[PDB]
This record gives sequence, structure tokens and C-alpha cells, in this order.
Amino acid sequence: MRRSGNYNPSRWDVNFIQSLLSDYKEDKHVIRASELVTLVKMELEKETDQIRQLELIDDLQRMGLSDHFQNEFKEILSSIYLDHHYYKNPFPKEERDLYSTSLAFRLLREHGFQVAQEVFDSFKNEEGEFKESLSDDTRGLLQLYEASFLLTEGETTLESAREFATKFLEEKVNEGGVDGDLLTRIAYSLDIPLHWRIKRPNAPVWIEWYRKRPDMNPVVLELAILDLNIVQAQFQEELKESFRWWRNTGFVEKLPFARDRLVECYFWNTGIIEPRQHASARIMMGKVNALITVIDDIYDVYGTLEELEQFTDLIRRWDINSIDQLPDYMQLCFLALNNFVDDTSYDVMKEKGVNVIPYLRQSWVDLADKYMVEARWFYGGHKPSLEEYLENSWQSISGPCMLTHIFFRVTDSFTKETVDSLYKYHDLVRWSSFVLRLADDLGTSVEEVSRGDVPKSLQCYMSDYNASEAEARKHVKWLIAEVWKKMNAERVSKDSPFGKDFIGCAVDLGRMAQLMYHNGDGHGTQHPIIHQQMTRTLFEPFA
Amino acid sequence: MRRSGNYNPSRWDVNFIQSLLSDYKEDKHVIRASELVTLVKMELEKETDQIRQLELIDDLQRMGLSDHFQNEFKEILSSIYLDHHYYKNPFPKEERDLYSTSLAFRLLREHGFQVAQEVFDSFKNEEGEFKESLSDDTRGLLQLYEASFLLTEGETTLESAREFATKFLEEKVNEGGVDGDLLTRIAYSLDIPLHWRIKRPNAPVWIEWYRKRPDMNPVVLELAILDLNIVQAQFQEELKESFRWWRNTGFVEKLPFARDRLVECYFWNTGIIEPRQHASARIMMGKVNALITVIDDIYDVYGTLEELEQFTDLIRRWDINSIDQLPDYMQLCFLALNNFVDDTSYDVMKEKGVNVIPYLRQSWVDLADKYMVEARWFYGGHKPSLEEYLENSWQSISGPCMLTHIFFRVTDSFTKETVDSLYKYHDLVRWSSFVLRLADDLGTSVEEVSRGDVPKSLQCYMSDYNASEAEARKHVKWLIAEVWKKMNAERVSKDSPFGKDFIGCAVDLGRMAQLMYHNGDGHGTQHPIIHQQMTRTLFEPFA
Ligand SMILES: C=C(F)[C@](C)(CCC=C(C)C)OP(=O)(O)OP(=O)(O)O
Ligand SMILES: C=C(F)[C@](C)(CCC=C(C)C)OP(=O)(O)OP(=O)(O)O
Ligand SMILES: [Mn+2]
Ligand SMILES: [Mn+2]
Ligand SMILES: [Mn+2]
Ligand SMILES: [Mn+2]
Ligand SMILES: [Mn+2]
Ligand SMILES: [Mn+2]
Repeated sequence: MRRSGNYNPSRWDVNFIQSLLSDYKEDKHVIRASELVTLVKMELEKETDQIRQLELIDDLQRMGLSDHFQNEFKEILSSIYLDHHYYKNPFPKEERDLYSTSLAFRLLREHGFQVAQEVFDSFKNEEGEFKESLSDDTRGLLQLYEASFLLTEGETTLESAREFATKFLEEKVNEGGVDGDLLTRIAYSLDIPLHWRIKRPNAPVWIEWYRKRPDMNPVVLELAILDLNIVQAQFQEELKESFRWWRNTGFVEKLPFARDRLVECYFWNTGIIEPRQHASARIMMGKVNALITVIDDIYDVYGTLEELEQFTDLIRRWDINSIDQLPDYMQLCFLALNNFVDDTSYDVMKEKGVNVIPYLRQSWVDLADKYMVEARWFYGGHKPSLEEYLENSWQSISGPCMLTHIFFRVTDSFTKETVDSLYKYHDLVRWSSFVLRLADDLGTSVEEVSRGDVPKSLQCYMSDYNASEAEARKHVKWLIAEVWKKMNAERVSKDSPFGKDFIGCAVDLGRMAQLMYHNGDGHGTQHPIIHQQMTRTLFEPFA
Repeated sequence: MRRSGNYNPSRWDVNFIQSLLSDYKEDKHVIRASELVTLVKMELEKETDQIRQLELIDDLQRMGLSDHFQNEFKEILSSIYLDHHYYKNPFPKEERDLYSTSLAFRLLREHGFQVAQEVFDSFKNEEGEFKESLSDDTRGLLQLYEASFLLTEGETTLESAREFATKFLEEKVNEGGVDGDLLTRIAYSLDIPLHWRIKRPNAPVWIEWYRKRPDMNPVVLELAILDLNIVQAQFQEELKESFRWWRNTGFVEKLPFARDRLVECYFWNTGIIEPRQHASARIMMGKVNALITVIDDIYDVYGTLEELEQFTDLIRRWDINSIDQLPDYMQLCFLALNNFVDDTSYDVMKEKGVNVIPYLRQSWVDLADKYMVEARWFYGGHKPSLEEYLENSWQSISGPCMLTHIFFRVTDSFTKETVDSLYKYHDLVRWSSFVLRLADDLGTSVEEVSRGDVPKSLQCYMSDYNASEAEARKHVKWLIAEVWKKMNAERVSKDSPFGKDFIGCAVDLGRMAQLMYHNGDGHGTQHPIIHQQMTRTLFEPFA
């Protein structure tokens, strides 16, 4: 009679979840690490070779310590940038180096520095093609490929630099060039460039590789391992509170057609809100995400057209005073929602001084509205077209929802204008949700549409230009590259009204999805590799 | 130009309130009692001397074990009552004995058995009047004074009895030293008869008094103390949940003109909802009683007539939209309230299957309205008539709010009909509040008004008949005595839509108020001994 889209039980249960208690929640570490830092710090800024620096910054970064050496990262990069006079389009053609240049470019750009693509010019022959010689320089070559990802449309030099350094890198992988311990790092970046790699869920491995490194330093490595463990604790704390909420709702038993996976839901935020100081957002998100998950299954799995249309209206007019008109299962959910946004608008009001209920309330209305149109197409046995779908797609994924909720928590002082801009669903939001979406649709088009659901990119395209899924798969991949360019441009935009942290969660959300859906769903049914990534960053300690 | 009724700070901090942990929480404790029980349960069901039984029945109760002996109490009093022919219209031939009769009356009536007042007839002399001889049976002359409180208006015999037995008890205490113990355990009942004594916050002293009782049994005395501690742990647990909530609202820092006393607010409930099963109700109430305090201080202390007339109207129409028009502190207060009832109706809707938000909202609306008319008179510099006031007072004290809230968490299943009866504010609710009210107005009269507040019961009588405080004091007391009598008929009523546990809390809310408001202002603000009874009921363990 119904139509449940067969799901599975959260791999982790309360006893484990609710038990969790790492002995890193003590100040002993906090402070040891808090002193071990000042070292790594002064080590850092006592160093002399600018590249030596660029080199540490990237590592400290890829290791999760990014949080403590903030201002260092700046001045260091700040000077370098303008003590190299990187702020000039007209290249001085000092006939620089592929490596240090690819690096200083990468980091500088990543930190919002204007660095003309022209820079990489002193590395190309006459035909304008990249120098033949470069061929021989695996190191710096891998450094350029990696930097060819801080581009925008109208950046052909970076574009091709990538490609050059790509045929190279790969073939060299099949061969060697050097190491064997390079033949992985190289292939590592060659799977997901650093710029598209989310730090947190990836530090460990990086901390390994570094511990190993001969030139490796111990203060740092020690700082690295300690802190990694000092934050795991945090996640564990948050995780529980978010768990407590999930259990309360009782959807798990009162709404079982919906996916049970609150760890997965909380975990996403260990990747999106990297700045540890934002515990609340992380917690909240654990919830926002769970909620969404349930609402989504109610729309594309459980619920009926009648039921949805009405669910969709009640939310629209946020009529809790009719909560008594919907199927009991929709009453529990909506009340839950009402309860969540209301509780959330309270903390925010309590701490920031604003009544944001009218906004958060909106975030949900629109989401649902989008969920609806998909349901209408679906039931209406409708078949959109790549563009038609895509325009709805980036909103039915919740990125905007997830992101508008975060804004209020991550931002310490908003305006109204900002809020308002943000809420037209600011381009940032738009592009960050698009990655989320596309990536998702990449690793979840399968059972998705083959278990009841409207067509997704892959299909929509496949049908659109009557092609193969391999072509569909390629296209979608390309789209993701396009949107990243638009995003890069926006994350660095000066006119951006958003603060560094927020725009930071917008980019990272894109990068998190690129992990989660890099193989499976990490949700619906889950995926080992994902499962492990989770156990290792949420539950297992480091050495 | 606010007013701030200058309050005092909760004598118990965060850390304390947040830490404490009686190991009794350890399951390996329950079971011990779970045996002692079956034991004490047998000594019971194996006893033969009826008077001996009843006797123990009274102890088990007065000691706080009432919870796991219910069905015993039922069978027993049931039988005794039948094989004694208490249901028959008369039976006074002059065979009865003060004691065992004054006692079987009590427990029989108390447990809802209908036993004529004419039983004590067999104890009166010629011109009627209780027999003089028995001016000797001091023992059973206490059991009489004791049962005289299980009356209604139409029962003059019990009225006189109390009149009589006192005359003597009154003196037997100015004797030489019979038992000495007696002297106190007499004067004990003479301060507050047993009927008006909440058991829970009173077991201690009784468990002591019973230890000594040569005619004692150890399995019972052992289960007794064990349970007290096994129970006190519970409270400590519930205590925190409310505390956590209380802390989270941040009223302490944001609504600082409001009384700080969540412990006290939780404590009240240790003695209203006495059946250990209703943990959530006790927990919820920890919050309700808190919301009120705050929302109350907003009305008789801080807030202005513009601000109150508006607070009241919004609450009434209950819209979280116009919320943006309220003064800041009211914005926060309302949202929390909204969140409170909204979160409470959820749990109810969840576990019981119904939407109660519409009824709970009410509970508050009426309270606030009631609180308003008091504000109006006050500012309106109007001095009401004892009755006028009295007609508001029993509602404006929150009794009905407290209770309508309880009802849902205590009642397993109800119906619109019951609910509705309940909400017209059923007599039971009216009686219980009055006691609460008058009792409060006694130990909060000449101290609240003398700092800004409407004239209370006392003061109103005072003017009405232009009498003295003793006359008012005397009246109000008499008044409390009258109400109880209606109460007595309502709790025992066989027409009550209300179910056992609820009817209890209602009765107990009355008795709990006669405790707190006995020495000075119990509740909070500044409790005399009230404090000890609190540390002792919630923090110190028993031998
Ligand atoms: C929960 C998932 F992982 C998604 C992606 C929904 C979006 C919410 C997240 C990621 C917390 O599930 P699903 O792809 O089935 O939703 P969709 O129906 O929009 O495709
Ligand atoms: C304790 C009282 F009965 C109140 C009403 C506060 C609320 C307490 C509960 C629900 C146990 O204190 P107070 O007597 O000062 O209120 P009032 O100003 O109406 O007399
Ligand atoms: Mn969907
Ligand atoms: Mn879905
Ligand atoms: Mn999907
Ligand atoms: Mn008042
Ligand atoms: Mn008051
Ligand atoms: Mn008072």
C-alpha cells in the first residue's frame, strides 16, 4: 500500500554513541598543546626562507591546526605576496620556479590574494605552450597541477597548466619519476586536488605522511597528533547532544520509513564547520540534517501527492493551528520542525539579540516547496530536462537551508541587508549547493531513480542529448568544475557580504559532498570507505 | 523607575546542583528493596490483628513506601471495611474503642471508603457530648483528633470530636512527661494534622520516630530508609533536567528582576507528584513553576501597565509574530514560554498521541489575564473586596496552570469531555488552588504588599471589616479549613472524571503549600527552615 524506499539501521547505536568518552576532554592536553603551539609558532615565524614557510603553512593547514596559526598564516603570506610583488599583472619574468611559484600562487590565492594568471608565463615556450623542460620536475609539476585549481573562467593559462602537468604526473605515476611514496601523494592529489579536498576528515593520513617525512619536525607533529585528538573529543561531545535531540524526536520508531543516520548527519558538519569554535552550529546541523533527511524521505519515498500537497501548504503558511489536519506522521514531523526552528531562533535571540524565526521558518518553506515540485513531476510521471531539473535541483538538496541556518550561527553580527541578500539565496549559496547537489546526484542517481524518484542530472542529461551514462557522468563532472570556478571567484570576492567563516562553510560544504559522494551515499545505504572515514575521525584516536 | 522587588539568589549554585550523585541511582539498590518489599509485603498480608495491620498501613505510608503496597492497602482496608460493616447506616451499640475506630475511620475515609460520621456516636454521653471517661485514652484520643480532619460541612460529630480531643491533647502536652515522645508526636499532629501533612518531604522524621518504636520491625525499617535514598537519587536526577533547562533560558542574566529559585521550584513537586512514576511531570513542573515565577515577577514587580497590557494581549492572541513589538525582556519570556508548551505538547503528542498545545496555551493565557487584573487594580490604586479578590486570587496564584499541566502528564488517557471539565476549572482544581492561595497569602501577606502588590486575603479582610490581622489570620485559617472540606468530598467523589493520581497531586499541592508557607515564604525569595527540609529531602542521605 505504501512505498518505503528500503533503508538500513544506523550502523552506530546509542550505547556506543551515548557512552563515548575520550580522555582528551581534559585541560592537561589542551594546555600542553596550547604551549606546544607557541613553539610551532615561533618555529614558523622565526624561519627565514619564504618557501620554507609556504611549505609549513600548507602542512600545518592540511593537518587541522589551521585554527591556531591564523594571523601567522596571514602576515607570512601577506608579506611574501608583496615582497615578491605578486600584486602585478605585468610579469617581471624573473624566470621563477614551477614549484615555489605554483605554491606561493596556490596559498596566496587560496587566502584571497590577487595573483595574475600571467605569473605562470615565464614557464612557457614560444608557441605559448608550457615549456618542454618542465617535463623534468615531478615535484614542482605536482605543485602546478594543484594550483591550476584556484582558477576562474577566463583563465586559460591555469586551465592548460593543469592539463600539462597532468599527462605528465599520471604517466610518471605509471613509471615513477622518483620515490614510490610520491607515486601515491601524487596520485592522491591526482584523485582529488587539495583545493577540492576537505581538511578535517583528511588530516590523519596527512599527519601520517608527515610524521614519516625525514625533514619532519616533532613539535609540530606532536602538536598535530595532540590537537587532532583534542578535537575528536569535541566532536564526541557535540555528537551526543545532537544524539540526545534525535532520540527525543522518536522518529526512529515513530517515523521508520525515514533514514536512520544521525552520526552520518552530524559527521557532515565535521567537514563543513572546520572552525572548532562553532560547536553550536555543528550540533544544530546534526539536527538540521537529520530533519531534512526525514522530510526528504517523507517526500520522495513515503508520503502521497495529497499528503504532500497539504504538508507542503501547512508548512508554507506555518499553520501549527491545523497541525491536526495532517496524517499523524506529518504532525509529529512538523511539530518537530516548529520545535527546532523555535528553539534555534531562541538561542540566536538569546545570544545575538534577533528574532530570526521568520527567516529560518522561510528556509524550510522553500525547501519543502522544492521537494514538492520534484514530487509533482515524479507522480505526474514528468520528465524534466537537465536545465529544468537543475534549477530546482540546487534548492531541493537543501544547501540553501543548511547554509542559511549556519549563517546566523557562524556570523556574530548580521545586518538585514546581508540576511536579505543571503536569502535571495546568494550566488555563493547557489554555487555551493550546486556542488553538493551534482556530487550527490553523481553517487546517488542509481537506486535514487531506480527505487522511485524523479530523474537526476545523469538521467536528465542522458535523455536530453540522448547519450550514455558515461557521457552524462562526464558532463556532470564538468559542470562541477564550472561551478567551482564561479565559487572561487565568489569566495574571494570583495563585495561579498559574508564573513570569512561563513563563506568558509559554503566552500567546505562543496568539498564535503565531494568526499561523501566520492563513492556511494554515506547516507541512504552508506559506503565502507565513508564508514571508515567516520569511525576514524569521530571514534578512533591517533598515535 | 522599574520597582524590582529586590530579591535574593538561589542558595544553591551551578556546580553543586550540576554535580551531586547519590549512588542509589545504582540498580543494585532497587533489587535489595525489591526483596525487602516482598518481605514487608508478607508481614503485612500475613498479619491477623486488623488493628495491627491498619497500624502498619499507616506507617508504610507516613514513611513513604506507599508506592509498592497499593494493592495491599486496597485488599486490606477493603476487607476490614466489609467485615466490620462500615457500609451499614449505623452499628453504634457502645462496643467501639476510640483508637482502633478513630484510626480505621481515617484510613478507610482517606482511601475513599464511605463511612458514616455516626460511628463516633457510640462515644458520646447523655446530653450527646463525647464521653468524659475517654478523657483518659490519650492514645486513641489522638487517633480521633486525627480522623476529625476527614470531614465535610454536614458532619458535626467529627467537628466536635476535634473540638474535644484537642481540649485534652492540648493539655496532655503540659503534663509531666508521658513518653515525652508522645508529647512531641502529639504536639506534632497538633501543628498540622496528618491529613494536611505531605508525606514525601516528611518521611525522614517519621522514619526516625519509627526506628525507636520498640514495637518495630527491621525489614520494614530497612526497606524504609533504603527507598528514601533510592528515591532521593531520582529527584537529584530530575532536578538537573529542570536545572539544565533553567540555565539554558538564561533568565538569570536576562530577566534578573525575576526570582532565582529553580531548586525550590523543582522541590515543590517532590511533594505534589508523589508517585515516583511521574518523573517527567515532576521534571516538567520544575520548569512550569519556574516560568510562572518569572512571568509573575514581571507582573507584580518589574513591568509597567503598558508593558503588561500588551504582554497580556499578545499571550492571549498568542502570536509569535507580533513578538517583535514586545519589550525585549518580554520577547525572551514569551518565546521560552512558547517553546515550553510547544516542547511539552510534543512529548505528550508523542507518547500519548494528542495535540495539547491549544489547551496548554490556554492555561497560560488565563493565568496572565488573571495576573493582569491584579496589575490593573494595583496601578489603578484600587482596593478590592475580600471576595472580589478571592475570586481572582485562586486563579492568579497559578494553581489551575500548575494542575491543568499536570493532568496531562499524569493521566494515561483522557477525553475532550474530561479535558473540558477540567478546564472550566473543575472544583477539584478550584479547591486545591484556594488552599495553595490562602496558605501563600498567610506567609506572604504583610511582606509582599509592603513593597508593591495588590492587597492579599489578609489585608482585604482587614479593611473589609476593618479588623485586626489576627482576625484576618483567624479568618483566612478558618477559610482554609472550609475549602479542605469541599476538597475532601471532591477527591473521594465517585463522580470525579479525574483519575486517582491526578486527584492526588491536586490534594498534595494543597498540602505542600501548607508546608512551604508554614514558617515564612517557603517557595523561594527567602525560606527559613524551609531550606533544611529541602537540603534534607534533596541532598542529605538517610541512615
Ligand atoms: C541527506 C543526504 F545525504 C541527501 C543528499 C539529502 C541532502 C541532505 C544532506 C546531505 C544532509 O540525500 P538524498 O540525495 O537522497 O536527497 P535528494 O532526494 O535531494 O537526492
Ligand atoms: C510559589 C508561589 F505560590 C508563587 C506564585 C510563585 C510560583 C510558585 C509555584 C508554582 C510553586 O509565588 P508568590 O506567592 O510570590 O506569587 P504571588 O505574587 O501571586 O503571591
Ligand atoms: Mn528528494
Ligand atoms: Mn531522496
Ligand atoms: Mn540523491
Ligand atoms: Mn502576582
Ligand atoms: Mn508575587
Ligand atoms: Mn504571595
